[PDB]
Amino acid sequence: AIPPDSWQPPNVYLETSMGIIVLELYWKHAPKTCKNFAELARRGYYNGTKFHRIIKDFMIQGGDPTGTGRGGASIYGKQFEDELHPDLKFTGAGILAMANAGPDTNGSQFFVTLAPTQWLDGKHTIFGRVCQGIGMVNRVGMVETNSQDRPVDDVKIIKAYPSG
Amino acid sequence: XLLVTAGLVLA
Ligand code: NA
Repeated sequence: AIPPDSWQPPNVYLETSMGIIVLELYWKHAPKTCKNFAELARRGYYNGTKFHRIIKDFMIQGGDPTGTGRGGASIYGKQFEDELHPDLKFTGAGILAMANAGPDTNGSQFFVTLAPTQWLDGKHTIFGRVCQGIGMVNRVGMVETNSQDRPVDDVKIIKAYPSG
Repeated sequence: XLLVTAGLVLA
């Protein structure tokens, strides 16, 4: 069924165990990706999940309800296409983008960058950024991780939701 | 290394 294109909540909030992150979405550049992320949030799909992979000065990765890094699914019934733009580049911290497993394999997993990551340009859909809470994101990026880059203490998304 | 994958994580 998928929400109508008219539904464009400007924000998605992540209430994490370390505080709230306010994301703002790039609806014009990445309409399908924004719809997916906002709708999964609205459904509660991300509630009680964790950032399963964090690498200092790189990014924080989450969005897999199994927590394995292997799972997650979109609202489209299949993995969906990239929405790439040369003029949206990984120029700094706070950028919201899709994790994937190759071209046009978007599901539910996403990441927020901790620094510039331009080697990812053209390979991951950029679909928003942090408007408020970058200080939190910066701190989350520093958490101790194991040899698999999994945080040793869970960093949970307690709740996620779009603007009402 | 520095990827953000989903299934086969690389160095
Ligand atoms: Na449409």
